[PDB]
Amino acid sequence: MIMDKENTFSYKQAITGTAVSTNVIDLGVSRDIGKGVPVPIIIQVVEDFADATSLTATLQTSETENFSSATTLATSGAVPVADLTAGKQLAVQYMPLGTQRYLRVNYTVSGTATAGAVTAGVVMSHQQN
Amino acid sequence: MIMDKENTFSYKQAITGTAVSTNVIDLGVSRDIGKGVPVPIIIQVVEDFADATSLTATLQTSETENFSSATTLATSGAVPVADLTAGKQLAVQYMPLGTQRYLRVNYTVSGTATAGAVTAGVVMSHQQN
Amino acid sequence: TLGNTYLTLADVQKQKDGKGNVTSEIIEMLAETNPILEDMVVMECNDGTGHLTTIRTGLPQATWRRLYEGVQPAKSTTRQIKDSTGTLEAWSEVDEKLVKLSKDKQQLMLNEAAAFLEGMNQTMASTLFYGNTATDAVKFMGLAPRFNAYRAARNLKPVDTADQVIDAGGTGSDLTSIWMVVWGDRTAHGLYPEGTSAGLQREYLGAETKELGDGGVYRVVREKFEWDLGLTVRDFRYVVRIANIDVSDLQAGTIDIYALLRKAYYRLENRVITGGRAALYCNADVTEAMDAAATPTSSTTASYVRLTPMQVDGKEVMMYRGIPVRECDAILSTETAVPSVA
Amino acid sequence: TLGNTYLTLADVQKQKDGKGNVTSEIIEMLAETNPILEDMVVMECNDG
Repeated sequence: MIMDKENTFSYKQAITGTAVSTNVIDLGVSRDIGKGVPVPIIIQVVEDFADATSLTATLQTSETENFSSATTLATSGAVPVADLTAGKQLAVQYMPLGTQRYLRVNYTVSGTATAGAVTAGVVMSHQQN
Repeated sequence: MIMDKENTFSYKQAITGTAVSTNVIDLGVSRDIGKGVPVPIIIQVVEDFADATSLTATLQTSETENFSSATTLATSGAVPVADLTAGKQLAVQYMPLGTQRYLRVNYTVSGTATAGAVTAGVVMSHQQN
Repeated sequence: TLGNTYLTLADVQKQKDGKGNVTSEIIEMLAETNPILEDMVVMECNDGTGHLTTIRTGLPQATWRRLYEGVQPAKSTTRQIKDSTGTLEAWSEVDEKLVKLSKDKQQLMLNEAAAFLEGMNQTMASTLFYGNTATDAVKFMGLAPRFNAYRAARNLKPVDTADQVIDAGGTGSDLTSIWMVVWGDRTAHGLYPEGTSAGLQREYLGAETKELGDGGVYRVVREKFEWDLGLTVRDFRYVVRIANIDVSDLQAGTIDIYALLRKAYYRLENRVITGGRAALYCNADVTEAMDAAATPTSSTTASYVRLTPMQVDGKEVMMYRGIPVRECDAILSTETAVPSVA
Repeated sequence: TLGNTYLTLADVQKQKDGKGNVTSEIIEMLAETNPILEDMVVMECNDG
């Protein structure tokens, strides 16, 4: 993979607590980029989770820097910690449709965590097996 | 949309009342699809709907021909009644990862409508606009 | 329990004449004029997975650089939208012995070929003008479903698909629309899928065998007609639509057809500057209204045209503003009430 | 945050056809016509 810096939501972000993503990719124009030729994305969990219980991994999109009202484009559900190992993908392969203005990832966690990290972001080409 | 029989979940299937896809795909062996080359699918509503509260078109897979081991590859979610309109792509643009021997489409509707139809399957080139 | 599978004795007989030969003249009262099938451009889809188009949806915002000050670079923010094809195909087995028996082989086969060709042309035009995959799955996308929403309070030039539809009245069952499609390469064209031959195809397969399910066997001859295309309006800037035309009011003249037409050709905003071949499609009823407005009888209230005594007949409307107005038997006068985009 | 400043990878993916080559024919859909800059007369200030 040749995943790069700019269009990347989080780089090895712990989000051990109930945090959110840091690099909110913002686009001035509502391109809704998923249309036509696809764009691969990952929300692959990069390092294991110790004492969490659920890792709802929404892909909230909104129309303001601060996500006053956000819209969900991909939610992984209440994934139990038994699967939050390295390489555990948490959404669809390619870019979804409906990216209105802004894009930030939520990390609602049931309870806190003592370990856990992710590398959500856009990738030039997926890695499989 | 260049649909095709022998690779179609359901052709013009009516949705009214809880039911599954009329046709269940069978890929010979339990090998994978979503990986590698993208495979577009459209579980899309064709004809409008009625008093039914919601709809839950999920892409269930199972190793057995009859689906006793349910496995959600991708879910439409509880789409509200208002958005059950023609042309609504209810699930992911591309085929999710982890295809088993067989795949089905499960329609779980909150209540029963007097109208509603879906044509779901894999297309040669998903047509935008 | 049925006999309409193929051509039979009765059909060829009724296709004959009193002389005793297959006629070279069948009056096609179901024939139609379908000009859009002749004014369209067809180019191969050699882009893979259906033809793709690259809209530009933003441009940099340069800065006045006072000396010794830095300028932060920006980028061209593009966007993509792809299109797909859709195939039509018809077949005909005519019991090779039967066509052998009828004296005029070529004339009979030509009659059937013309019948199939005209029917498929009608279907092509109808779905080119109204085919909406969002309700029929397999078909391609026509110009109507891509525009079925109008900007109520139009904004000047934020050109969106809802910014190219002018509405006036409608809201009944007499609604119809008028079209303005620029037929050019980077305007709109017909995609035949890669490898697929261009345009309405025809394959005289010749003699076959037609093995039955009970051991029966007899020769047949099969002629196959195939056609697939997609219209792929690459820049909706080159297309504008006027919808909700109340046919009742249109003939009664309550609605001003020419005011709407002038609101077009300016929302069109193209071929007034640059572009390629243009056209204007509307059924017979609309052109009748335009000719009425050109040479008015006791037409409602006002027409602002004076005529001479000899200038009371009126020609056909023909080229409007230099755009050849073509009449097409596909724009139905029973359209759907195109709604406001709100 | 951001992602709007430099030419990111997503845009490059968007600017190519399915064959894997960069698109020669890009629909502008935002170009404007302004002949003020065309018919205007301009000459060097050539003074203090």
